[PDB]
Amino acid sequence: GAQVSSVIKYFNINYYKDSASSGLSRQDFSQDPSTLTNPALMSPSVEACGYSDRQITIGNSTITTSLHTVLAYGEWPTYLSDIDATSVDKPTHPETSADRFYTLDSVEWQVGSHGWWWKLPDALKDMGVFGQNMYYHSMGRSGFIIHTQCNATKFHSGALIVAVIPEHQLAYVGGVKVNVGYDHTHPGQSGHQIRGPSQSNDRSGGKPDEDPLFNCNGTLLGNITIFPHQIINLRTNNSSTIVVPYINCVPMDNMLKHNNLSLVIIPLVPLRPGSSGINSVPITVTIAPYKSEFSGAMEAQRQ
Amino acid sequence: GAQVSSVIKYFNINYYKDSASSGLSRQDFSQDPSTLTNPALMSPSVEACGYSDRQITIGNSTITTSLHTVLAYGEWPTYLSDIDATSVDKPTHPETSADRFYTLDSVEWQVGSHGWWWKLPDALKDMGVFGQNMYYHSMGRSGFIIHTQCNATKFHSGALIVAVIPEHQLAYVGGVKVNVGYDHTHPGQSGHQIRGPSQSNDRSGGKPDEDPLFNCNGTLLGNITIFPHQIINLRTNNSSTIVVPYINCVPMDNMLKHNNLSLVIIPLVPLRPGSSGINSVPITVTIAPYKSEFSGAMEAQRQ
Amino acid sequence: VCDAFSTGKFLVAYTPPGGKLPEDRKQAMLGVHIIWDLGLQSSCTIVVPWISSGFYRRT
Repeated sequence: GAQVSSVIKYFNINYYKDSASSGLSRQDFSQDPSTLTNPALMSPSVEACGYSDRQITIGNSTITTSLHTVLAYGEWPTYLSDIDATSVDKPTHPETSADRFYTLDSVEWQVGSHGWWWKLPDALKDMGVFGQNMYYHSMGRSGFIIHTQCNATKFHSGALIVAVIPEHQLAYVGGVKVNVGYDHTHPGQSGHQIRGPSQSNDRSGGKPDEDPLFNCNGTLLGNITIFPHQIINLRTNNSSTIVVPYINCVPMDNMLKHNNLSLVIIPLVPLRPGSSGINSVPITVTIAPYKSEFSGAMEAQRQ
Repeated sequence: GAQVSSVIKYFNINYYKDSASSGLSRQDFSQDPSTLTNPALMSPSVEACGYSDRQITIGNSTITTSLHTVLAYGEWPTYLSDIDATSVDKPTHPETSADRFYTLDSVEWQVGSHGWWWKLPDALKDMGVFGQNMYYHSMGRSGFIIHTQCNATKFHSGALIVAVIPEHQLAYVGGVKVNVGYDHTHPGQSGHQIRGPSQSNDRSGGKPDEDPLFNCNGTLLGNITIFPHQIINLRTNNSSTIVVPYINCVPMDNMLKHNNLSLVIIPLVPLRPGSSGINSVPITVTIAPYKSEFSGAMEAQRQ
Repeated sequence: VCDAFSTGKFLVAYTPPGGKLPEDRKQAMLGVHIIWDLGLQSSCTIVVPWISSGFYRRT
């Protein structure tokens, strides 16, 4: 035919001469024989590979905290290099001017606050010379570093879930068949405050789902731990850091149309004041583009 | 005293022990002895040093013409490197996204048109991601490549002078003591059409001098050849190319306040149509930032 | 195709995927472009580069 170039041998044969005509895929061996965990999942500690790449400072802005950084999918961000790239055109590397920590508007964390989410790169579209390079380039890829920091006292209580969901596709707020609007899934830096669930939530213009339990996409919380995440417990730690590489099928995508990440912050346990009289605490998010690349320069896609 | 560490020897002595207390500076020799031209001036041919650096393409835009390129002050543009730099902070290099040919608004060249000038980097302030990096950075330095291209037929006639003046300081349009306004010396890409001289030219708000013969600064044309220049003669060549390094005392300056170059185009001999009926021809200018560096990132200095 | 005495300079600009059609020359020049000059005919050809997210483009 063809072939190709308790233990059972077999003659490898393609009867139809082709790959992909072949049957199902097993694990071969050349000689006789005679795995349990995947550390890439489970969100390693960024020391669980190496710490030489990291006191955290990218591009003229400083973070002082880094054994508790989670390295998403155990992969460190890196430039597209070659041989994985489509175009031969040399990408632009802004480096320290567009790779830096951008701190967003703080959000009050109250009793009854259901959650918040930010889409990335979208949140950064107006931020600095990163947000300029989005519009003037066809494509782009970036890794990010999300530093989420919420400080209360020893009298306060309550926990957050800080998760980064690749390709978080929102559900429409209910009923009929509608695509969520371009504007409601691209909120800007302000992100989206989850105000639901209720039967009274407005349904118009494709508004996204407001239910935090189903992750707005229809999958439970508590399974949200399969993504890169940290749990901020005000009894233990006040802050969070997550290092995400560039996750996508494509080497570079548009960055205006496609949001390849989501930063979701869910008050897993509510905020209870202690003997203190403080009913709400700010949550602040600081995003650093890291190892960002841009190609296909044009006129600003800005309207 | 001190010293320091037809032919007349002399004992080198600082009587006052210091440099700069020393007398005038001669040319020393260690042993007995027993120059006429400076090719850096006279605007070399860019082959007169080397042509390996150059069909001219910077950063995704192409020019096809390059032995007739003049290399200003016989120096090829290059990055600030080190040891000549003030700050240790690593500059940003936009490279092919902000280093590219930007073609400006064409200008009719007519009978009676006195001239035109553009200030640099200023002309490029709204152009692409070069004009974005100006505002988001404290300082910057760039070399430029000016390609001036005016095409007429064999029936037409007349010549232009395309000159690049470092630190071209305009004279106020007349009379009393006034600084020319910030706005009149920063025209944007449109540059400034020289409409004078006349006794009727408006004097207000610091308007610049309109007289092309005195170079608007009070120095004759025809001595304008001491700067890097080319003469476009419609009997001979239709275009021009000039490669300027970064000329300034400082390693990096603001780029919004300080215009360290001027592109001046003077109709040395008027435009006469031949048997043809074409009374005016467009002149087009194409500027390429080259080896540009930015440092001191901040919020956009844009108003 | 003109006579030998005519002369011209043309800007040939390719706007990548995702960009609008330029509507004016200052917005066309910011993409891939070449200056096609008569009296050369070495400058005629623009090579539309391959700029794409995916590896293939639908016909």
